[PDB]
Amino acid sequence: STTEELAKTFLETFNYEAQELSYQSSVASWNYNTNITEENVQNMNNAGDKWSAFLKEQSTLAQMYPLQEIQNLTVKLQLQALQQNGSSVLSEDKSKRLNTILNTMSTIYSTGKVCNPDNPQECLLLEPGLNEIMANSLDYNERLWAWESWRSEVGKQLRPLYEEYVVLKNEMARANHYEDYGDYWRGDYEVNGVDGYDYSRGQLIEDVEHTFEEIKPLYEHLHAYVRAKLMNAYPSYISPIGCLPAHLLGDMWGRFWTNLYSLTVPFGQKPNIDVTDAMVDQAWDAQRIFKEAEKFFVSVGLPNMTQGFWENSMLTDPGNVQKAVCHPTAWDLGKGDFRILMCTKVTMDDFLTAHHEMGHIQYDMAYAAQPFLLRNGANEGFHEAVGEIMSLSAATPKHLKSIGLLSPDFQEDNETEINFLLKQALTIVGTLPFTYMLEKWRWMVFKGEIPKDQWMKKWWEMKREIVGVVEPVPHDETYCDPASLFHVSNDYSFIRYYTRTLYQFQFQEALCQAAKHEGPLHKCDISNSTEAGQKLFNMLRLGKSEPWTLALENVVGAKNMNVRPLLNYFEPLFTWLKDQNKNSFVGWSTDWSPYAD
Amino acid sequence: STTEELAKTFLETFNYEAQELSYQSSVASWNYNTNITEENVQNMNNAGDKWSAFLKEQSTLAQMYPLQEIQNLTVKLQLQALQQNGSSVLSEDKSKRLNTILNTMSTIYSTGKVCNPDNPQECLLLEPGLNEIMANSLDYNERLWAWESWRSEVGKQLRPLYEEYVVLKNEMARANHYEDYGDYWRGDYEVNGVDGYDYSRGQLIEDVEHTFEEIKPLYEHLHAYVRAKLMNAYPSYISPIGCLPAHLLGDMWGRFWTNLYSLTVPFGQKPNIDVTDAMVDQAWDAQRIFKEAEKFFVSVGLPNMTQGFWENSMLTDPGNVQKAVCHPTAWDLGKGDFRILMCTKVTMDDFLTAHHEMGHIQYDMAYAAQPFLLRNGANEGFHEAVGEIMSLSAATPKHLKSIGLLSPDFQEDNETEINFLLKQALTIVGTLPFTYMLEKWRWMVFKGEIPKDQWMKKWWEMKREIVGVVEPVPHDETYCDPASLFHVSNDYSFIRYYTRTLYQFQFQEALCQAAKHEGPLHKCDISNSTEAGQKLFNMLRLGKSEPWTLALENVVGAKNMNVRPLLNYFEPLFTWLKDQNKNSFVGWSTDWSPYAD
Amino acid sequence: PFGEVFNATKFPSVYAWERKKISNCVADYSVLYNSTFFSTFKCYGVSATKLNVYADSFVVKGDDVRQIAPGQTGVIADYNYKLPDDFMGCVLAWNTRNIDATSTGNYNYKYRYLRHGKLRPFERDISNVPFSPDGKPCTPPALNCYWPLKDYGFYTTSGIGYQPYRVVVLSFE
Amino acid sequence: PFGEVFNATKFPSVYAWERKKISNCVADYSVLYNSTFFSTFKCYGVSATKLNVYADSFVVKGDDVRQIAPGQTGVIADYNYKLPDDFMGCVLAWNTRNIDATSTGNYNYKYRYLRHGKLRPFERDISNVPFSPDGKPCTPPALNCYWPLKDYGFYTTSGIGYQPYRVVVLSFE
Ligand SMILES: CC(=O)N[C@@H]1[C@@H](O)[C@H](O)[C@@H](CO)O[C@@H]1O
Ligand SMILES: CC(=O)N[C@@H]1[C@@H](O)[C@H](O)[C@@H](CO)O[C@@H]1O
Ligand SMILES: CC(=O)N[C@@H]1[C@@H](O)[C@H](O)[C@@H](CO)O[C@@H]1O
Ligand SMILES: CC(=O)N[C@@H]1[C@@H](O)[C@H](O)[C@@H](CO)O[C@@H]1O
Ligand SMILES: CC(=O)N[C@@H]1[C@@H](O)[C@H](O)[C@@H](CO)O[C@@H]1O
Ligand SMILES: CC(=O)N[C@@H]1[C@@H](O)[C@H](O)[C@@H](CO)O[C@H]1O
Ligand SMILES: [Cl-]
Ligand SMILES: [Cl-]
Ligand SMILES: [Zn+2]
Ligand SMILES: [Zn+2]
Repeated sequence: STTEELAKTFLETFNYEAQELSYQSSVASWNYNTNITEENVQNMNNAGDKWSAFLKEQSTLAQMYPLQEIQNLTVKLQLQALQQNGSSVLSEDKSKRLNTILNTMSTIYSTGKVCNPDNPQECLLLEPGLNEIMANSLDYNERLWAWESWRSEVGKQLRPLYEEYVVLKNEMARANHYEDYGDYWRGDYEVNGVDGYDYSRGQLIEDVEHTFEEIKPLYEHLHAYVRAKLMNAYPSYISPIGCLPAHLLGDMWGRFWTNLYSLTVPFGQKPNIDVTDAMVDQAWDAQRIFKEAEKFFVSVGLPNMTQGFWENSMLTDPGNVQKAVCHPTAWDLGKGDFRILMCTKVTMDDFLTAHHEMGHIQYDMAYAAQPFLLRNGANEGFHEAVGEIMSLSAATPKHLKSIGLLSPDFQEDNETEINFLLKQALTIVGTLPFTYMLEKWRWMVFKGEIPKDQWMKKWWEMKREIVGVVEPVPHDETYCDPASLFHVSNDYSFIRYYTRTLYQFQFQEALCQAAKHEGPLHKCDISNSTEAGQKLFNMLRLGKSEPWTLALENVVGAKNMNVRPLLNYFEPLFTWLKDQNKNSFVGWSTDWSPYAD
Repeated sequence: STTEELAKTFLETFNYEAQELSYQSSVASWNYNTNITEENVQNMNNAGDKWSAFLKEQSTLAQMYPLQEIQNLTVKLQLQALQQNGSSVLSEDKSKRLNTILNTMSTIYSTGKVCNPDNPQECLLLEPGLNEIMANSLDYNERLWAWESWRSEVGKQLRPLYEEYVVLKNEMARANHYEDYGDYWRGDYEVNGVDGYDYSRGQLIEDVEHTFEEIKPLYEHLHAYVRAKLMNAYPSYISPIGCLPAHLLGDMWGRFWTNLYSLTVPFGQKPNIDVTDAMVDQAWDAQRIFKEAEKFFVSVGLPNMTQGFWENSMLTDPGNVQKAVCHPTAWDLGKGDFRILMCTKVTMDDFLTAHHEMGHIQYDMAYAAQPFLLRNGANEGFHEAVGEIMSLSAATPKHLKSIGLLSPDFQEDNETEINFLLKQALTIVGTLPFTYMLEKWRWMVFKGEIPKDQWMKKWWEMKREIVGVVEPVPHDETYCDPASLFHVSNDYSFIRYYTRTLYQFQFQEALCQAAKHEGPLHKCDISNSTEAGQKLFNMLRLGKSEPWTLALENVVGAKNMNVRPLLNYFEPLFTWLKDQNKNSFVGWSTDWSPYAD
Repeated sequence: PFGEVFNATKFPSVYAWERKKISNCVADYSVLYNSTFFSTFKCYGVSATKLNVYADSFVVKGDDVRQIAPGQTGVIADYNYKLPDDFMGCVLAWNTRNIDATSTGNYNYKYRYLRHGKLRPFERDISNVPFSPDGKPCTPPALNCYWPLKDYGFYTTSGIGYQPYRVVVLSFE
Repeated sequence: PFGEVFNATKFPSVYAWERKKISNCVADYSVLYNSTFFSTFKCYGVSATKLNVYADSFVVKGDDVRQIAPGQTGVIADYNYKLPDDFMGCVLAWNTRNIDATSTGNYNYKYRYLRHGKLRPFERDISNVPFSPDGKPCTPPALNCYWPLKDYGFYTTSGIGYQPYRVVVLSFE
């Protein structure tokens, strides 16, 4: 028949074939990840290889269809997703070289290790060696050591590779009709044909940067506070008007200032929102953690966990004997088979984490109706965003009281609202500038705008200008610090984390609005809500099926990314901060350094 | 010295003297209205005669000042406010007859009593006897009785006097260079010399009728809906297409449909916005009610009541023994002496009233800065409007919770909201037509477009046509139903209620805008809003010193009044009505009647 | 002789469902009235006895059972087994994960996904000819040619709407 | 001999204010330090002691007390009692509703509302001549002729700024 009609039939045949290969592959991936056997790591490949090799075969066949000559959004969507020419647009030499790079970088990072200069006997791997230093050490020089070792070894190493990586990856992008690789990535946010719901690879940067402006005041203060705080922690090493020594930031990069809480706590007298002990004091097992989580979702209107979930999930470490990987993940294998892998400890951070993960699972369930190629979050940001909303409503003292882990006598006083909001901003708000800047550099580095002989001289041109952070020791183009951060030297889009962060704060607002919630936004608990779930399930049932703009509209009532709600969450902290900073300096001079000359 | 200079000293002499007589007059008037003794009724007159006699003395004396030959707006106003003629423009024989009428009428009304046809022992006085019947009886015939006896006895009586009242009062007006007494009253709204701020006595009618047209759609529905509802209440007595029987409107005239609530409530299963019972169940006294409203004003930035207020006001009927008039009034006796006179019942209707009354008192206070002759609302409508703005914020479910009359848990949803809106309409939207219609008939019976032999024939035409109300029994020209209402037979301008209701929402818009408020106007509560409080005061303190058009432009930004705001406050109820009425005839026939059947 | 249909060791694929003829028999249906071993049992006729019959057997995916009913959308009901509009008796199903699925993958069960026009109530198609959306012979590898028959893939760890269900459809005339 | 001033059974009207000379005395002033019985106590000088004076007595309206200080606007400070610009001691005032006010109305207290020119600091004027804004003799009935001295009218029910306040002004030299 037509070209449209011919296409339906192709996509159809594809689905049913993909479903079988895809499932076989997950089942493989999983078994390996729950049971690290050699025979398993063998099949984890086989199945993943057929899958990937079938994907190619299909993509290149899917190429024989003009989607421009197709007027049925749904079909266009899947067809075009499948029209993933990918690295197959390069010559066989490029494509193999590239994979070697992508791999080599991946390897170096995971395998990298630095050794004690005056005790070369013992070396540390980033995890958990260096990491635990960057997270716990109050020693300026020990912290400096790790920080500088890591970037000077496994950093300088990824430099050469990264340069070539950029070239090879750019050609790939150019050949597929993108301005650059940056343009490629920004692609994820694009929308064509719907009106008002249309969105462009350009209009990302535009929105991203505009949204970020209205974040400076909140951050500048957050900054201002922690600085004074850090001045006491490392007296003499910091300047009241200067940037923050990058190695004094809580982790190997300062991606999150989370670990600064210990020494930036507003009122160290106040006690606990940490039911870590309230759980242990109640003989809570991995079963209760999740059964509870289920109940949560059930309350707002969503379904039980499929019996499959209970029969198939791994919730507690099998210990030794049968060892496994421990990263918490939500598995959507296919053939309506969901499950979670999590080495469940009895931390509140895990009871919370249970929720974030099962958020995912519920999302995975909700869109199982959609055709195979549309089952996934509206964008990279949506899926994590839904994860967090859950984490959020459960962490409220109110919900904890509702459960009965928190003594139904706790007085939620004005000051406890602050230690909470600060421990929050330290993670949620801390990471925003950091995250923006990083993709600001990449984005520019992929448009030649940042010449090779200015890569590092430019990292920190923005590490100071944007983030308010400095290098404790100076770096020339021999270094490649950005590549010492996972996502960078592992080829992952990173802006995802900004839009995610932003998104979630609209979701929560719009849901606490519908959940009819009175007090401050951060005190909100969508449990026992229903009309809230409904408003949520409306965008959960689509995944990639409609433009995110619509999906997002379904829950908030607006077509775009809004920072306002994020700010509302932190408005009570912001006011306090401003007053705190009464006599401290707000802002930073770029020119100051912890090394001088 | 000049001519203007001579005037300055004259007015100063006036102030100091007037304040001394005006006060003794008010203190007399008070001691009477709170204690109807015979020695009291005496002095009430004396001081009130010395006052009015001194005013005359002064008026003719002011007459010797060319205000055309004066260029200081402030002075011109007061001088010319004093260049008044009143009823002194008539002859002695007329000016006594007139006062005798005005007194006879006033008396008849307050002393009227109907007695049970089949029981000439018991009799009831309008308040609280007839009134209670009209506000509570579900009995068609009992309500028919009251309604008809009142108009039959105390009505047929006022008839002659009113006819003569019309004459002598017309003369009074004409002799003062007015078209009729109607023109006289429409005088209040006039302004000359300012450009764009000028307003003519005719331009009222024009604006009023115009503005009113835009209310018809909304009122017709209200009508349509309460009709249906009333059909269930009074099965068989109403026509799906016919007007509403006057005796079934919740009070003695239908001035307000407020008491219809109990049997027209949209969602009875919801938790009642009539906190009347909540108040009763919580043992609230008159003290709590007033101390409660004071706190409200305090919260927006206004002052406590003068300790004098609390020692002098009469807040609960002394009962029998020492008898007093009950109409709720807000007294500005002078010499900074304020008080309220109200026989406070523990109703909600009365708690709202407390605020409207206390509203006046705040306005009285706010312009005690002004020279004696300028202490008064911008126009007649302003003072009532200020009262109502208060009455508005206080009656929202939001405020209700804040107070404690509504469960801290109360979940404000679209059904409660319609309940609250439907109620607010029964009062606010209900009077609009009633009041417009009343004043038209009156205005017409002044320009004498209505001859003595149709006086009623025409009134009921306008009830049927404008208000969609019909009389249950026929009324020949012996009847004088308009005078059955205090305001008429007690000689009071009435359009104020209409104009007042418009300003109400105009102010409310801009006050909530000033209070940085969320969404739907009807949901706004200006409590705790110094910003909003402050704004109102700035127009409050201007007394009559400003042309109402300007002062109204200071607050809302409008040379004139506008019906738009009102219409928005009611949009939800408008669109929800529109639906409900889908199975009803909307509108009426001037042809149906319960008697001509 | 009914327990020689539901209880038979193997079952057909929907594309080639088996009709068993049963005449001159007398059975109680009571063997069926009392059954929690039964996921579906919608009887588009009644639920009484006269001790007098057609028994069609086959296997479908969970979320495919929904189609073994009159007026149902398609794919399974469109191209494999199309119940009649009014005309009817009973549709019976039951999960068989342990029997017809394996943790490793069981793909013995087939079903037809492409065709030229829907089947008539009770029609059958055993054809197995490479398919082109516009008639014409077909010779894969060739493009726009597909084999009409596809494999189910009943893994035991899958979701309920992805587990094997044996279905028996009884008919009365 | 202070308790002989504030405690004097009666007090004068402002236009006719009373000056009492106090010399060759010793007083602790602490009779004045130790007082909440005192609504106004501004001392445009100090608040210590040298055990050493002129007391000025008179009555005014609440809202008129704000004029018993230097640099003040008018009417009372203009035509009755003008305090000297810098030159100053203390100004003391206290509410007297129960004493100089009556529910029936109390008008004994006078004040000059008209005049030809401001008083100098500590000036006085007991005059009572019909006033006209352009000099010229006066004889009311006649128009534009007013009597300078008007009555206060102190009612017990009135607002605070309309209640009587006895005021004593101490001066040093
Ligand atoms: C919007 C539209 O064109 N309708 C259909 C859609 O309902 C269906 O799911 C799809 C499957 O091929 O085909 C078309 O897209
Ligand atoms: C300078 C001038 O002419 N202004 C005066 C003002 O002082 C006074 O308060 C008012 C009453 O006479 O009139 C004018 O507004
Ligand atoms: C100063 C003011 O206007 N507020 C006070 C308030 O502080 C006080 O506690 C209350 C008790 O009488 O009365 C007043 O409302
Ligand atoms: C309108 C309203 O809710 N009033 C609140 C009251 O609830 C609260 O106790 C007080 C303390 O912050 O502030 C406000 O006056
Ligand atoms: C009407 C009059 O007397 N004028 C007043 C004057 O008393 C006052 O001092 C000034 C500001 O303080 O405003 C006016 O000009
Ligand atoms: C056979 C076919 O492709 N048509 C279906 C149609 O029955 C359904 O109502 C709608 C949404 O699912 O569109 C198609 O999926
Ligand atoms: Cl870095
Ligand atoms: Cl009437
Ligand atoms: Zn996750
Ligand atoms: Zn009023």
